Amino acid sequence: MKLNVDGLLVYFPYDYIYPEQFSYMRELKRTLDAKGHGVLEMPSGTGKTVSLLALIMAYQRAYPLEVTKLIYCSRTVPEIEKVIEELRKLLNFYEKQEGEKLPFLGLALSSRKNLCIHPEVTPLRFGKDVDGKCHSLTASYVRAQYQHDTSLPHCRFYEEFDAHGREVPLPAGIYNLDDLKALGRRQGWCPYFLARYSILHANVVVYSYHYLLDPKIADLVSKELARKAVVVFDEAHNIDNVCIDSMSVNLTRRTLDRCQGNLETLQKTVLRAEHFLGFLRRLLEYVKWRLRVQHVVQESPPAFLSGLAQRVCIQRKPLRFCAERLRSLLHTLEITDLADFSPLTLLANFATLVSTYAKGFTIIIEPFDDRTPTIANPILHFSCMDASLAIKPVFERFQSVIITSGTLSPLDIYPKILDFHPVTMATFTMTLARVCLCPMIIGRGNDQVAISSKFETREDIAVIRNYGNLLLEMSAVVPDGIVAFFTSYQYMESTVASWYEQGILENIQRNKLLFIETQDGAETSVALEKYQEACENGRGAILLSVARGKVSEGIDFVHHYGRAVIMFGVPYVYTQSRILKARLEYLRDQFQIRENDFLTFDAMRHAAQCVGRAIRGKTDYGLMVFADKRFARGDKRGKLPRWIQEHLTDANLNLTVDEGVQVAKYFLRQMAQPFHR
Amino acid sequence: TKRWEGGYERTWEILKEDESGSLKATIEDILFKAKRKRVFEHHGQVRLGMMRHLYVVVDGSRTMEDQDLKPNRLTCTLKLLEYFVEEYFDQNPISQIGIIVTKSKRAEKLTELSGNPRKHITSLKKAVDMTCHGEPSLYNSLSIAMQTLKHMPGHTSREVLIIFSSLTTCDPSNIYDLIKTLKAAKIRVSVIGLSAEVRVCTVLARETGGTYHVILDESHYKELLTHHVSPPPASSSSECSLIRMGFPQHTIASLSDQDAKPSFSMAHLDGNTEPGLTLGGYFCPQCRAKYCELPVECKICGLTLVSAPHLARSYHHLFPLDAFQEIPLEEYNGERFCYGCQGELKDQHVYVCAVCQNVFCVDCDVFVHDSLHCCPGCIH
DNA sequence: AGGTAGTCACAGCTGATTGCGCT
DNA sequence: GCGCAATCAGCTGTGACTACCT
Ligand code: SF4
Ligand SMILES: [Zn+2]
Ligand SMILES: [Zn+2]
Ligand SMILES: [Zn+2]
Repeated sequence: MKLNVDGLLVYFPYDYIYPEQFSYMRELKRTLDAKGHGVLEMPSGTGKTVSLLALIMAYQRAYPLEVTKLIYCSRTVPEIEKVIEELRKLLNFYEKQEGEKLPFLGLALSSRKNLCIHPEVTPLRFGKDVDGKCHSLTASYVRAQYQHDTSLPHCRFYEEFDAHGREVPLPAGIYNLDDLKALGRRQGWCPYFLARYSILHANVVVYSYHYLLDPKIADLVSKELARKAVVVFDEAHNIDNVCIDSMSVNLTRRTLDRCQGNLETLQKTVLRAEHFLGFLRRLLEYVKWRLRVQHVVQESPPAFLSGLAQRVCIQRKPLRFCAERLRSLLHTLEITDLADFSPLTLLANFATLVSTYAKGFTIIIEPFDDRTPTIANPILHFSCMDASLAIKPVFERFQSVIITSGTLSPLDIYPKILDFHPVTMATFTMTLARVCLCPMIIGRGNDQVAISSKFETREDIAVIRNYGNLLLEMSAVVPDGIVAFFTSYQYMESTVASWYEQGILENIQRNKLLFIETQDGAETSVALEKYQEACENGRGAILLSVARGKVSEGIDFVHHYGRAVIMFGVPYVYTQSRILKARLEYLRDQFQIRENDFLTFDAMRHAAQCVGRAIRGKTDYGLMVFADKRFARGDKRGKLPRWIQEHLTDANLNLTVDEGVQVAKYFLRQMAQPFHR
Repeated sequence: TKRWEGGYERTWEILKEDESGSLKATIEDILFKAKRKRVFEHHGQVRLGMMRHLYVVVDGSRTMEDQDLKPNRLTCTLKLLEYFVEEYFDQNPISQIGIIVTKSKRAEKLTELSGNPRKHITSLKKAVDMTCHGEPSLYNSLSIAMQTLKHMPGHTSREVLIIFSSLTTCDPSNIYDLIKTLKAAKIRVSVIGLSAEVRVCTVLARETGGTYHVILDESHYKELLTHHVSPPPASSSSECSLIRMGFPQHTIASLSDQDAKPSFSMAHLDGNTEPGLTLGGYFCPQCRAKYCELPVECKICGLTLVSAPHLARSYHHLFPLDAFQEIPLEEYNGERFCYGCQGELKDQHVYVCAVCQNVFCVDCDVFVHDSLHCCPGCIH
């Protein structure tokens, strides 16, 4: 309906508005009037997007000059499509409640693989070759030679769009990615090119994080779109982590082998300007020198270029001209396809980065590999350490950047992890007619022995027996599926092997089916499918996985799937690889971040992220248990999101297994009753 | 604003005086206001009914050993099932109850589908001391119930009640195909769980048109069973439903007469105990078979033996008694003696029937509308 | 010739100290 | 070495028992 905020009226598709949504709208309006950044935290995956879009539309209607462009960067494609359809529903509601259209355009952006119409490039599953084939089919030289009408296979969507799609605009009508593809195929135009031509004359547009955090494409996709713009990174509780992936690269034997294989072909094509032809030839030997050197670790981000200029005597300046070479020299060479050429581009980017960005980075070499530690595997990592570098460009170009997700419990660490000036410090806890979740921390077992997953007690028989007993007698009270998370794959497999050795895993087997998540994508998908089908009927199942796995965030356990989520010990990231410790030292000497505090923050963030996916929707309910006495400590409970703290009473913070089972039984029995709206 | 934040209610303002002593008369009206506190309907709900072939499925897994309900789930469940059977046969004259027990991934038909109340109670009492082993199998019990109820006539309402204690079931085949088959067969399935809500039970109840409930405590268990006691509503006229049933007269045998022939009861002959060799009992109108209990379907000729008063007890719902016209005593010009109780009419209001135009006091009107269900004047 | 501030028991609270835990 | 939880000191409420002046 029409919500009347202190200076505006906003239409909302749903007549009923929860108090949390109203408070969130008030806070967001306050932030927009404050013309500053901020961070938000909500406990509901759904209902946030509709409120955000409604308030954005209301603010644009009230202040067209203050806000011109809106960005809703998300994590993956399902989020993009669901927010697109939510925006479509909002626009339909506005049209049905008002009666006249408005000149608002909404489009979704993705990779060229997602948005393409050629049947000769869709079937392949090479994300690094679609762009190369697209560039080969249509480019500046293609347009130049189209004047003579050369008889060669090439894309023709642009050859029609440039003469027919650059004149007619799209003032109204929000289009989804499939809608854009349909429009392009019916008009004979490329969806990507029309999207590029239409972002300038557009109201809202959504895409993924990689189009803003990666500087190589953010500038091209957003340079002078809007000085005064609003961007939001929903579900970005691990944003800093992916920020590291923005400026982290790895080198292996395959990359250098591919480079040495393709440089011969490049030289053969050339002999059919010289400032880089001879420059590139001797670049590989300097980095292959470390291959023959058997050393543990070398750290010299500033002195690496010094070693480069001592071994080969090259100035630092021409490295800065490598990047501009990519758009200049390569287009003269007429590369048939970017395949067997990506390692050269990534090496050039790495050289440019180390020449330019070396103040808050670190070069690491690791002679270690999984199950083949020291045979042949020197891995070079230009690992990033400060998340501010990946976040400065968006903070200096936008006015009200908002970071929101389902788990942002410490609001004082993000503003100091990366350069930020929050003005919000706001948390929201969902409320319903009844308590939909019953978090509890189970400490010592029936033997009055702690079940903490300490490194010195990982192989202890007593804690393994207690975990097995908890999983057994818990599986008989909560039906249709339990999702259990372990610290790591090694610990998980050792624990299940120990359970198999004893006559305890068989007892769990007859209650629920046991499913194990592995690194294989197809195996994980089929295991998830069989778990879902087993939970559909009354058989019930247990899904055992790891907190730091692709299955932790790739799926959401909707109601009746995973009524119970079990955390076996505090999930702590491994301190090896000399990657975590470098970040700890950088945070200590730069941001004055305690190492123990950061480790606890990361562990509790992962635990909350993997435990908060059991509550999707108001009608949904679930159980959340932590099988570690360390969770009972205040410094770790304080790291849980506010919407879980108030439901975690002090009565059950160190209760044993039997009382936890009784609490679970009582909660499920009282939650099985019908409720109202 | 709020309702209680306005003006304070003064309930004592109702009483008034005009002659310094009239208050008594006012309280007399209060006494007249005291009566007629009912809606003149002992039930006030469903005015008809339909025959039911109900099957009760009882879990026999280890979960029945839980002590949530003292002493354990099985004992309280069987006690409440005996109560439910008694009440169900009390409120349904021509219905039938079958009992299936699920145990060790198998289903055993503990009692055949019949209308005898005593047999089911004895079977439950025998099953009180059963051994709980294995895990329940909803698929087998539902398959057996569907197989037995498939051939029942369409006019009968086919119902299956499942008391699911364990939270897990073993299905030898896909259960959703069985659910679709039940939906095509028009079978109502209702589940009353004990521990927590299960997805399969909810889906089954939703698709088959039944109701799924979860027990909070023993009182809630009894309330759910009582709710299941009530027959489902039936259409005004559905089909050609008629059933051939006899009415055995309870002829006892006395040695004074020469027609005293002792005979063993057919039902008692099937028991392990020595059959009762009584003087007489109920004789089948078709084959003159002797029975001791009613209503019991005849084993020989297949005829159903039903007691006429049980059927006739529900006839007042077919012909409800119309409310009498309330008339003040002053406005009625006639005799001032009640037609029913012969008492003098002194109340402010006199009720007159619309048919026989007889006068009944408040007590007689309430008695006729509540218990008698027939106007004494209209009888003549 | 007849009645209330100390005193005792058993609980509560808050204001510090004060030994215990460490991927 | 730091941080969280266990512990005690001091004050107070509640109810009842007891030793010197109108
Ligand atoms: S120009 Fe567009 S349609 Fe043609 S290959 Fe590239 S992405 Fe596909
Ligand atoms: Zn007979
Ligand atoms: Zn009378
Ligand atoms: Zn009458």
